[PDB]
Amino acid sequence: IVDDAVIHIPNNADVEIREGVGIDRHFGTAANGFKYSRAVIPKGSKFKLPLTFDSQDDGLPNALIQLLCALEAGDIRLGAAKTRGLGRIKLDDLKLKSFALDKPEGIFSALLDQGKKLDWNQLKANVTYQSPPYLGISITWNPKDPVMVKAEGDGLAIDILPLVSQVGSDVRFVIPGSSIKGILRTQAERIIRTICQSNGSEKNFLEQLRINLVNELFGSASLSQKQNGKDIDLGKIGALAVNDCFSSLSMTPDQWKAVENATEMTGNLQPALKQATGYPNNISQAYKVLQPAMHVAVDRWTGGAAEGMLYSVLEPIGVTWEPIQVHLDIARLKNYYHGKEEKLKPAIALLLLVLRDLANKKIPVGYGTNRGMGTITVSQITLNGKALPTELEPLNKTMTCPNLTDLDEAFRQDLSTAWKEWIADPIDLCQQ
Amino acid sequence: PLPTNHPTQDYARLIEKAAWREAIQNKALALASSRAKREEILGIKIMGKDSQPTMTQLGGFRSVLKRLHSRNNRDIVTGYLTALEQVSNRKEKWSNTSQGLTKIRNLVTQENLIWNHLDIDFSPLTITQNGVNQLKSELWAEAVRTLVDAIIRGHKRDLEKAQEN
RNA sequence: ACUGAAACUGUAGUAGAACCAAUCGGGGUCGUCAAUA
RNA sequence: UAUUGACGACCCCGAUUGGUUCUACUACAGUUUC
Ligand SMILES: [Mg+2]
Ligand SMILES: [Mg+2]
Repeated sequence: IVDDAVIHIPNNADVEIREGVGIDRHFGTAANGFKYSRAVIPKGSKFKLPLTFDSQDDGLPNALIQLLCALEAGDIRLGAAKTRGLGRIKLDDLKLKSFALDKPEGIFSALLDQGKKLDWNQLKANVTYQSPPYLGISITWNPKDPVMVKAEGDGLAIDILPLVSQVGSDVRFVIPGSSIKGILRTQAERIIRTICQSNGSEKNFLEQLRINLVNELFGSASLSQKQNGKDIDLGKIGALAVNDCFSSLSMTPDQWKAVENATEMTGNLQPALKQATGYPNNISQAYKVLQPAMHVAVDRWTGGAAEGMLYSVLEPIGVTWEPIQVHLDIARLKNYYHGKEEKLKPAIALLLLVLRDLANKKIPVGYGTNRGMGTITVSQITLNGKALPTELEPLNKTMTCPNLTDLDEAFRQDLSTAWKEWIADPIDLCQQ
Repeated sequence: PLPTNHPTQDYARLIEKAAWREAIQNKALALASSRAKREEILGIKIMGKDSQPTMTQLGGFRSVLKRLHSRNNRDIVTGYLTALEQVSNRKEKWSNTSQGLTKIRNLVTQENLIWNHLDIDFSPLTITQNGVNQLKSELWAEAVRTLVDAIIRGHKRDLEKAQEN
């Protein structure tokens, strides 16, 4: 039995709105109609685990013990957008109360005594937690040009401000997993379409997205089709999920509200940024973290500046960022391929080619990528899979060469072979 | 009505807000459907293929109105309008509207005005004594956001028709 | 020339899959203004 | 007919997409009384 549980949002925190856009794969710009926004419960919100179990046998089912171990491990995701940042939950303070409802001493305990405590650690000792196959990818990176995602709307002293999110007591700058997923997907598709020389220009955006291997890695929209008199769904969830990436720097919620509500770039903005950057008495260090920039459009006949075309950006030139977490669900792919681990190698080959470009500055991130922002240096990719099949076991590695040369040449040469064999015939690899 | 001391008065209040919210949403849909009303309420209008102001100017205002959670946030929206009104090129973007910047200033700063435009008979929608005055003060900011949201949507999807001629 | 009794509208089902808050813009630069005697 | 005589800053964001597509109920129990 699972009850409803009310969510208690942290103190002063409130429901956040996340903006979303779909970027046309041909023009590189927002697709028409593909603008949306999502309310989200902020990170660190709590709710009660409300389970009851009515045992007809003695003891407790081991699968139900594995479930509680999985919750404590944080392996369960809840709600929407699970591949695009949202939904991870972890259990704390697990408590087990047993009522022996089969007996008078137990039935009155249910009515009066509030039950018999069990030590969870004693059950937690009698089982080995079997985590399913996955490949965790941790990319360690720093911004080479200021990296930001733009806030939802224009500011006062500063028009373009970074997106931030609540993370408990403090706000942090955030790059949503939606944004990191979307840049990775775009490069993955460009690689596939390049190999096939398949043009993207005549397709609308929902058809542009729908191409081979990426349909399994990044996932596809639900879409019923009577494909062969048989009726089939084209939709499948992404086997690849991405987390929101937060800044190492943090500010109290009011400290950032002082930045959002500054009105003079040389006036009351300067105290606010000195506060938030952590150099309340040293602006020349404050502006090595967040630096206001001014821009003009210059009229082509007169010079000077075009009437009205003056704007400013709060560039997070020096915000340091935590390592990006990508989680690849090897079990979910292997289910799509009806078990055949031979079929993983083209999908794994694609993913490693995407990561090769990320480390070679070929995938810029966030706002203004063509306009002085968004280029990242990758220092290290750590590949850490659990229960990988033995022929993929060489993935468990920490890589620092951008060109993957830290993966075994025999393994890189094996992946290249399965990849080349797919290039020679790019079938729908999950078609049994 | 329920007496003010009545124990279920807290539960009745949950039911009323639900009946009010849906009434406001439905009425806001109807009022956006007609171009004379969008012009009455916000001054916005369509002139040939052109939109007054541009949809970008409506979108900019709307993004600020998202911050109007409470009456004490009306400082935020009136602050935006004064800064707009102070920049000559931006103020003139809203010329050829029917007084649009004053109409927005009024809608946000006159607490009675949203309810007169919605013009809903709330008597069938309330059961708590003193419910009408309380719910009006509580739902004010939400009604303003709902009506402005509806009007701009209805405007844009009529603009698409004049565009596509 | 006698009220039928007894009986949970319940059981199983994740509002979810796909979706980049994004595209463009040198913090730039020279002659105007007033009308008469 | 062609003189009179020296001052002065400006722009402050602009345009646009604002939801799109799929699933819309599916299995049942239809009277019970060894
Ligand atoms: Mg300004
Ligand atoms: Mg500006």
